[PDB]
Order: sequence, then structure tokens, then C-alpha cells
Amino acid sequence: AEQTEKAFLKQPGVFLSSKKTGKGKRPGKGGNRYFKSIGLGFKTPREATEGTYIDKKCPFTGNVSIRGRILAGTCHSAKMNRTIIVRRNYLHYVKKYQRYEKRHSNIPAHISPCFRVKEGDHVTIGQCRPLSKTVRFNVLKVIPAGS
Amino acid sequence: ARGLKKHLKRLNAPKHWMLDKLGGAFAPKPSSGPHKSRECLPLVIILRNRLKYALTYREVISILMQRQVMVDGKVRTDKTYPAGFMDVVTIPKTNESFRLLYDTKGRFRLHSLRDEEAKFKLCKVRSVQFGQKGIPYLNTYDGRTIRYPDPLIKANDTIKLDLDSNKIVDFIKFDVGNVVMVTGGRNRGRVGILKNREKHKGSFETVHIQDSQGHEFATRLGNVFTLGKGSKPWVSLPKGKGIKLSIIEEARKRMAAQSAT
Amino acid sequence: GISRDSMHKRRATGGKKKSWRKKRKYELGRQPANTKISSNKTVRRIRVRGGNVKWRALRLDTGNFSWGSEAVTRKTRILDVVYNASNNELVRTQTLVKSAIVQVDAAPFKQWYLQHYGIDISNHVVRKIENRQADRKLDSHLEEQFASGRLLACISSRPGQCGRADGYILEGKELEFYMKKLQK
Amino acid sequence: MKFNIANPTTGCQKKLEIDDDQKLRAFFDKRISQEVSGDSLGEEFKGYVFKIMGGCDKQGFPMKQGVLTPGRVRLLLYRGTPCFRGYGRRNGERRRKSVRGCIVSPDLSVLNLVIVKKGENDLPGLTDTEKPRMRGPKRASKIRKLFNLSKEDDVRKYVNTYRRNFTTKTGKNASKAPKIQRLVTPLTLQRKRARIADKK
RNA sequence: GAAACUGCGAAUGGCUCAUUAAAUCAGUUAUAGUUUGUUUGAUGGUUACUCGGAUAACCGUAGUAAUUCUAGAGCUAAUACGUGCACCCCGAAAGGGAUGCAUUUAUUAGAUAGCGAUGAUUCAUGAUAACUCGACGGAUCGCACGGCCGCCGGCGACGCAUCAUUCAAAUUUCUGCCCUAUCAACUUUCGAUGGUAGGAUAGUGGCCUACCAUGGUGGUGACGGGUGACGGAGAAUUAGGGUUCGAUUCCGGAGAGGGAGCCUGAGAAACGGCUA
Ligand SMILES: [K+]
Ligand SMILES: [K+]
Ligand SMILES: [K+]
Ligand SMILES: [K+]
Ligand SMILES: [K+]
Ligand SMILES: [K+]
Ligand SMILES: [K+]
Ligand SMILES: [Mg+2]
Ligand SMILES: [Mg+2]
Ligand SMILES: [Mg+2]
Ligand SMILES: [Mg+2]
Ligand SMILES: [Mg+2]
Ligand SMILES: [Mg+2]
Ligand SMILES: [Mg+2]
Ligand SMILES: [Mg+2]
Ligand SMILES: [Mg+2]
Ligand SMILES: [Mg+2]
Ligand SMILES: [Mg+2]
Ligand SMILES: [Mg+2]
Ligand SMILES: [Mg+2]
Ligand SMILES: [Mg+2]
Ligand SMILES: [Mg+2]
Ligand SMILES: [Mg+2]
Ligand SMILES: [Mg+2]
Ligand SMILES: [Mg+2]
Ligand SMILES: [Mg+2]
Ligand SMILES: [Mg+2]
Repeated sequence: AEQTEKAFLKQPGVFLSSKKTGKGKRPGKGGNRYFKSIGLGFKTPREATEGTYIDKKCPFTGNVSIRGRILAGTCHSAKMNRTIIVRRNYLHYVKKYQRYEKRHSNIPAHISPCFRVKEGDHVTIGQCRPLSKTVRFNVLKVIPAGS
Repeated sequence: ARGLKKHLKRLNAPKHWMLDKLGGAFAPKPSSGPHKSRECLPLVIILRNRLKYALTYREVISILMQRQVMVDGKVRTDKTYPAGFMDVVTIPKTNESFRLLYDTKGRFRLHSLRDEEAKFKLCKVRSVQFGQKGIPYLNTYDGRTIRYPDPLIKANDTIKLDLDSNKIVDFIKFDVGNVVMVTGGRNRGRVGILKNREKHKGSFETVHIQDSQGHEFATRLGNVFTLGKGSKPWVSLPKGKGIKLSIIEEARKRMAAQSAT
Repeated sequence: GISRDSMHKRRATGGKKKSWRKKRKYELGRQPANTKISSNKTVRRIRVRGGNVKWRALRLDTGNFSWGSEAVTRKTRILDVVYNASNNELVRTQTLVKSAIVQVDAAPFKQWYLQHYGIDISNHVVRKIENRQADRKLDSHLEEQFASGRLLACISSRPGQCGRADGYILEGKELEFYMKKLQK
Repeated sequence: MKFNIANPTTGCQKKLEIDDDQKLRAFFDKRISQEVSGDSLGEEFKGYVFKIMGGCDKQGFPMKQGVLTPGRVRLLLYRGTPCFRGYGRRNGERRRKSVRGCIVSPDLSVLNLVIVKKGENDLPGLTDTEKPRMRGPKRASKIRKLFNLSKEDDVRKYVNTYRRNFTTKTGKNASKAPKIQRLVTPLTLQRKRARIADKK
């Protein structure tokens, strides 16, 4: 199961030992798995509404809100645990020569288990509160490379 | 800094105060109050620079310490009290009463009022939410809190506030077709009819306003202030009536004035 | 003193950060409470930013614990720390921290259970007690530990912050998870 | 070594200078707040008991209670505590100052003594005349306690007892009495009624 | 009305440019990630005709070469200090428990398309079970005197608590900086990158600890070195493009001989504050 840490992982506020049943109640009530919509026109993946993973940094089932800048880029590194490096490619204008030069920036981003990603896939990231020393973004959508 | 700044350098003061740059090193630092320091007119500016009743900083203190000036019906003795948009300033000895409104060039104008019209003001609703004990309340953009508001009132609406009963007399819902004034930005002081509302999820909402002469300008929702339902404002406007003239048109009037005057 | 600034850290690239200012008071830390289980209760009052107050518990012996399924909360004595997911050294030192698994006295909950269900683990009174006994269900794992007089509980408060050690009684799959960690 | 002898019951005080080491052996090794018999201090002090309150060393540094040494140490003191007056200094400001220990030793330059029990012959200028208190009670409850007044008995009629009369160099007559504090008057009851009225 | 206690302020201003090269800083964001004396608005339950003990000024014994260095004794105040009137459960439906506000935890409601808001929150807020050894819920002051037959009552001042507001800070998103490769690899045992659980913090965060994973950056120049490098608004010269400068009065940052540490406080790692 998802219980792989030393502590028991669960969603905060979802009581799992209630005598009554959760049939007919909203998410997060009656022991039902909690999930939410982040707004801005983004859809909640089926893997997050019907999954069993526990991720307090997940934008759909965790305790983090999306607000600020929405960016897009390509998955550059997917070797960390639930974190990827997103490469953003842009052109910098060199004024004196009236021409452009290619630049890039690597943006660390948290990716919830509901998303599948590989190097080269296109990802959309939304800003959230600091999740670690460098992570300030959460993956909101993944488009497989060549699609 | 290790805390709060108590001084305002004269060149850093808001431009709409129209302070001369060589008048001194400092400008009046607006006190905390209902309006923001960048969107207000301290009483010292009003009494000395606009009305000329006081000739110096010292004389403004004498006037206020005699309890001769009232803002929104209450006596104020703070020289840097931040009087702002729609505030009613009353001076019983001179029998005068003004409303702070923007002229079409974006500067505060002391619009003389009649004794009857000086008994109320307009306020923009900031938000409506439940307070302690589940009691609903609304707060405005002039720092006021009203409990038990009408359930129909929502954010960005305008309420007519009676300065005697201190109660909501009537309100205007924020909707397309009403007459509004711009209270911030490039178009500050312009009056028109709200024609459209463009919402952008997560971003600022833009509102397209059309002047009475067909001139259309946009601005942010935060800079709009509904003045009346339909096309007639609930308050008296200055002579320009929020009509912004081009520099060419303004020069045309000035030329004609010299010929006649 | 203890500081929470990032100036002493390496950059994400790995390069060093040359110091450009001294430590600020608004980024300070403080010594940990290291709350222990002891009958000599001691909570010291700490003045924090804004003139507000924090309560730092050095020693505690009782806590306010809630039986979630029964929706009953009682003050009870803390008996022992049995498991800690962060550091096993906090178990043998009997340190009270949030999310630590502890054993609490079962006596206060037994009294409520007898007063509520009329069971050990006045005409109108017996009318309702039997009525409540129809929908009475007690987990076998939860009942087995009432005989010993101790209930496994999880601390949900932060004793070093609020000065208290409150929690809830373990039950369901959470109880199964931790009792398997203690089965050695 | 000098001695500052004070008589709390009488309000009088006097300085005594003694140079006989054999007579000072009674005080040496004593600590603050400990009592010393005046028999060996002299003949006129027979039957007198003195309490050691403190003193200053030959460099003027004061003795501090609790410093269980005969020498000088440096302590970080708070304002207003003994050995650190801290006048004109910031609130919360601490200072490191030199303080002599609490154990009496020949290194002291003066000792402050309090007569806790008088002997046979009354000392001249210490137990002969009683100096009156400069000021009488000012709080209402203390005036009633002083004169054993009751709840119904008026208190403002007794402050005239210790009213101070005198003549000014430029005038002829002048009397002064204290203002009674915590005195229940019609105005105080009016304030209480108004405060309750506001709540309703 | 001196003095003195109490209160507040002294964290602004002024000065300077040493350190500092994605850092400061600029435009642009975010706080649903926090604190905020004051101002302004609103809001605070159904011995008491008023408690207690101290202390200053003052008074008078002083010490030391000496300092807003200092000891002892006698007095007396408070808006100082310490106190204190001030629906649910059990149940022989009597009686009892809890019953303000705040604090801490848990259960529960917060719909639908009686029932509020958002682009978005188990959010605002409600109810319930308990919890805390809670600087909270006025032992204060001025002026004016009136109306009822002792009762009632006016206009102010100051103060406590909560929310909103204002004044702000802290942290923070995106993009942007001079020369140097005779600097090509750098980071990671002792945090480097990320994960889980805690601790600490006003609060987010390897900020710190335990455990786990092996990541993170780099010819689109990392890392290192140089700067007689604070950044910007701007300044000089300019057909156009450009070159050079920007210590200095506006804004931001930083420092107070060098480091470090800290008290007081709403606010300082303060220096015309303290400790080394
Ligand atoms: K600052
Ligand atoms: K201060
Ligand atoms: K910026
Ligand atoms: K820059
Ligand atoms: K934190
Ligand atoms: K972590
Ligand atoms: K203060
Ligand atoms: Mg300054
Ligand atoms: Mg927003
Ligand atoms: Mg009094
Ligand atoms: Mg003073
Ligand atoms: Mg360098
Ligand atoms: Mg950057
Ligand atoms: Mg809630
Ligand atoms: Mg954490
Ligand atoms: Mg570690
Ligand atoms: Mg430069
Ligand atoms: Mg330099
Ligand atoms: Mg410069
Ligand atoms: Mg220089
Ligand atoms: Mg200069
Ligand atoms: Mg400057
Ligand atoms: Mg500094
Ligand atoms: Mg120097
Ligand atoms: Mg310093
Ligand atoms: Mg100096
Ligand atoms: Mg200074």
C-alpha cells in the first residue's frame, strides 16, 4: 500500500474510524477521500480523485493552493522523488545588435503521483508557496512528447 | 529601516497635491486613517494650500485645535488626517461644506455642497463576510464596518451612508449600465457609463467605460466607483462633470476666453 | 543566536554566498523545548514577536485526549512514549512531540463507557441505555487494550509551542499500522 | 572602620568611628542580615543588639547580599536593584559593576547597623528623642485604620488632626493637608452608574 | 507649580558607501505563508458606598581620588505593582454539571442548482466534547450640574480585548548586470538536490534534527577569479545607432573601529543601548 514511511500517512481532517458510512457525502467527509478543483480551467485528473496515494503537496488532494504565475516548459529531469526540473526556453533581446539570443531557466517543480512524466514531455506548472529550498511550483498538466 | 518611517520628503509626496518643490525639504506625512496615504488629502493641505484659511503650518493647528473642522460629521484635530474621496468636510463658522471629488485632471477638488446634500456620502463595498457569532458584516474602502447589511449587498457595490444615523440608506449594485467615476490611474476623475466587464481568472478584471461624448476608456475594477443607478449620479459633480477634454480642445477654450475676457 | 536565514546556505548551483549583512532579529530561532513526561509539570511563558505569547512545556504528565469514534474527549494521564517516527532516541528519552505514539490511562474512558452504554470493559435511564446499545460496536483491537488499562494515542498538539500534550485514541488501520511496528 | 547606626523605632541615626581591632572582632566573619551584640563594641552599648544591613569597602563599592565571598566580584546587574541605581538609563539595560561580597572583613570602610533591641542605658542622640514622621497617611483606608474609624465614620474630618501649619518668609500663614485617595464620593458613584448604563 | 513616580518617544531623521555580481536593485508578482504600537470603523455575556503591601521626590547617616558611582535609616501617592465584587450532558421532569472571551485538540455542519465568499481552500462562520493553573472581561480622571423622590442621569479623557482598516515589514514569482577560460567542471562525511516525520519561527522553507533517496548546476559559461563594484531614478556627449559615467540631497539596501551576543520593546540583532 501507500504506507511506506515510518509514520502512518493520511489526509488531515478525514476521519477513517467513523461508525456511520460515507456513502452520499462530499469528498473529505464521512471518511471519503478528499480532493478539490484548483480553478483556472484546469481539470482534476482521475488518478487523483480515485487514487490512494498521500501527498500533502499535491495540488488536487494536498494542502497547497495555486496562485501567482502559470508557466510552461519541458521536463528536463525526472530523477528526484516527486520533483522534476522544468526547462523553460525563451529569447533574450540584445538591444545593440537588434537581434535575439537563446536563453533558458531550470525551474524545480513538485509533481504529484497522479501525473506520469518523462524527460521531453511538455508540462504546465502553477506557482505555490515554497515547498522546499528551491521548489515554488506544482505540475498542473502533462502532455507526452510526440502528442 | 528598523521600523516605521515618520517623514515624507517633499519630492516623494503625491503629485496631485501640487506642492512646490522649493517650498521645503518635507511634505505632510499623512496619518493612518480611513484612506490610503497616496489617495488622500491631509487637512493641512486643504486648510492652507486649497482654502487659504491658514498661512502656515502653525495656523492650521490653531484652526483644528479650536474644533472648527469636521470630517464625515465628526470633529478632527489631527493636522495630517487623511481625508479622501467622497469625504464631507464641514466648517460651521464659515457655513461651508465640501465634498472631496476628483477633477478631470486627477486632482482633488473641494466641491461646495448645499446644507441638505452634506448629510450623506457614498462608500464602495470592499467585502461581505460573517463575523463573530455568525453575524454578517461588510467593510468599505473608507475603513468603515457595517453590521447586519442588506443581504443583497455584495462586493464592489456602492452604499449611501447617512452621516447622522450612520446607517445604509440605499445601495447600488455594480452592473453594466450605471454611471461610474474613475478613482485611480491615468483616467482618474473621468465619469462615464460602465459598458462592459472583462473577467480574467486569477488576474485583474477590466471594465470598459464610455464617456457621455462617446470616448471609451478602460481601467481596473479597483479604480471604479459607482455614482448612481442608470445614468444619473446620486451626488453633485463639478463643472467638468468628468468630461476630459483634449489639450487641443482645452487650448481652444483658453484662446476664446482671452477674446471675451 | 539560532537563525533561520538562507545566507549561510549554498546556492542551488552549489556556489557559496558571500555575507552582505548581519543576522536579523526577525529571522531568529530558539532552543527546542524537549518536553518530557514527568509529574513535575513545568511550562514557561515566552514573549514572541508582536508581544504575543508562546507556552514552552518542559515537563507534562496529563493531556486532553479524544476518542474519535465515540466523539468523547477526556483529560487523562500520559503513561509512556512507545513509538516515534522521527527518531527512536526520542522514545527512550520519553520526549513529548507532535505525532508521537503514547499510552494513556484508560480509566476516564471506561467511566464514560459504563455511564453511556451501561457496559464494563432509574426507569427512564434504562430506557435510553438499552436504546443506545443497539448501535454499539467496539473494535476488538481497541477492546483488548482496555483490560490492561492503557490506550495507544497519538499526540496532535505541539507541546513546545502551545505548552499542552493533546491527542486522539488510535483506531482503525492507523492502530493496526502502529501496533505492527511495536510487535517485536 | 566607621559605623552608621540607625534606630528605626526612633528615626535617629549617628555615625560611630572605631579603630580598636579587638573590638571589631565581633563583626568580622559576619554576613548581611546577621545580628551582632554591642557588648564588646563598647561600654555604653551594653545590652544592645545590632543587625548588619550593608557597607562599603575602601574603594566605595557596596556589599551585595548573597555574594558568599569577602572579596570583590563583577556582576551583571539590573536597574533598580541594590548596587545598580541606573538613573537615566534605558529600560532593560543591564550593567556590569563591581560589588563587595556580603561577608564582613577588615577591608570594609563603613558598616550600616540597625538597632534591633536596645540595652540598659539609652544612647545619646539615638534613643533619647523621637523624630516625627514628615507625612501622614494619604489613602482613605489607611486613615481609617490609623484612627480605628468605622464604615459610617467620616474620614475627611480626621485628616485635620495632622494638618501642617507654618508661616512663609514672604507671607504670614499657610496650612497644607493631603488629598485623600480612594475616597468614595458622589462623583465616584456617578461614574460607576454611567459605566453600568453603557453596558445596558 | 519645581522635583519625582508613571506614560510615551528615542527603531524616524542625519551620515557614509566598507562588504556585496542573480546578491543588492529595477519593473512585475504572490502571502490561500505571516506579524503589525498607532489612526479610523465596528464589537465585548443572563469590601464593592471601592481591597492590599511597597517605593520615589522629600528627609538624614554615609562611603569613594572618582562618574546621572553607590550603601543603610525615617515618611507618603497612583491609570506604578499585587489582588479581587465584576443550547448540550447527567438525572430521583425536580436537582446538578458545563455555560463570557481567548487558549489547545478531536468529532461535526458549511447543501443543492434556512444555508455567505473565492479562479481555487475540509475557507468565513456554526454546533458539540473537553482542555488551560489565561498579564482578558475599567477598584482610573476632567467638566457640568440636572431630573425624580436616597434613586436616576450629560458631555469628555485615558485604558483592556476581538475583527476589519490604515501605517508597514518579512519572505516571495518572472525577466534583466561589467571584465576574465593563462578559471571546465562544481556541489554532497560536517545539507549538497529532493522525500517522510518532527523541532524552531510571526509564519513558508534543509531554516534545523532523525531517517531515506542520489540527486542539483554547467560552452545558453556553472564554479572560481578581478572590480580604484552599493543598485536604480538618472549624468555627459549624442544625425541615427552608440560610448562613457552614476560616492553624493529622491527610492531601495547596507554599516556605525573589527567580529559576535543580547535586553527592552508593536517595531532593533539598535550602537548619540548593553555584554564579551
Ligand atoms: K527592514
Ligand atoms: K520606544
Ligand atoms: K523587484
Ligand atoms: K541589477
Ligand atoms: K517556518
Ligand atoms: K523536508
Ligand atoms: K513601545
Ligand atoms: Mg534612517
Ligand atoms: Mg488574486
Ligand atoms: Mg484617585
Ligand atoms: Mg521618567
Ligand atoms: Mg565576483
Ligand atoms: Mg532572480
Ligand atoms: Mg473552518
Ligand atoms: Mg516540515
Ligand atoms: Mg540529517
Ligand atoms: Mg557602478
Ligand atoms: Mg567598494
Ligand atoms: Mg548612487
Ligand atoms: Mg569608493
Ligand atoms: Mg557628503
Ligand atoms: Mg539614501
Ligand atoms: Mg543597523
Ligand atoms: Mg572611523
Ligand atoms: Mg551593533
Ligand atoms: Mg556618534
Ligand atoms: Mg543612530
